[PDB]
Amino acid sequence: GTSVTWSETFDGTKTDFAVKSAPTHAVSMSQATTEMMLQLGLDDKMAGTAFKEEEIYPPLQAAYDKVKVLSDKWPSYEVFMSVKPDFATGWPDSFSKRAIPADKMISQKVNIWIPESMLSTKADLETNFSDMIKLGEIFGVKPKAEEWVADQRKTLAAIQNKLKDLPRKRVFIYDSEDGQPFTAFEGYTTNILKLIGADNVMSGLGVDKTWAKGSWETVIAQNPDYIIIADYGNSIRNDDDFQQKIEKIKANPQLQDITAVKEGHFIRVKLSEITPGVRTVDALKRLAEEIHGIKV
Ligand code: NA
Ligand code: NA
Repeated sequence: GTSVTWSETFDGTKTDFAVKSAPTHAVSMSQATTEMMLQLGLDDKMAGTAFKEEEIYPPLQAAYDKVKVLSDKWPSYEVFMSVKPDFATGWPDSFSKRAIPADKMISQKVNIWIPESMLSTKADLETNFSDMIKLGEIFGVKPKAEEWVADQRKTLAAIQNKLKDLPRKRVFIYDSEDGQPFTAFEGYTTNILKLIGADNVMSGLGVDKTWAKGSWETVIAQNPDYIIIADYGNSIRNDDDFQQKIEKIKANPQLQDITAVKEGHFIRVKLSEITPGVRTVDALKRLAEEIHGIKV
């Protein structure tokens, strides 16, 4: 009988939103929110998706195939409006002037919701769980979301039980480089890796950002045990991007005495696995096995 309510702020303008029934023409502007919605079984309520970045999480591919793709990137306002949307979600940039400004959508009575896990450097795995619950509440499927969170917690506990009394490891996340490495500092990626005893060496350095350029000097000083490398390839059956980045690191004389480099501790991830979405605990299972040598 009560409304599900929330607020968002765009360009200093705060808007209050409410729904009393599930949206029926929802548009997802980002792959991460697309996966969140598909995980909750919401394809029938979806009028469109946008900006696919990598292969859809395989359990969700068949549901993904049921939803109209509006654009390979972000759709124009006209294409967006053409599906009569009533709800939109995505990363914050989806609602900026680089895409479709939120105020234009709000003019047309579209409700906009953004996962809290995507809003600040405070975000952690619990924030992602809460976001899934909230998304569930908005769409009248709270029990489905609670069932998913419950399963994630059970699996996470199984991983952590295997890790009890194993030494923690220091890690460096290598997204890419352009002279300097681009890496993760604070927020979601750092916080979820801490759950499996993997401590981001770029965290705790006073840089309040999710991602930014770092200095190799800093990485060398921190001497990580493992280097986790984001693979930006098309197929999971192809780790060419991963291997090229390994070779780029190996070929850099400045990095040759870093522990991870000497020991060949290179670990492959997709960005979708270490940023908010539905893949986190599944990815943490694999990473825990690779970093700590356990089987869970
Ligand atoms: Na509110
Ligand atoms: Na990023």
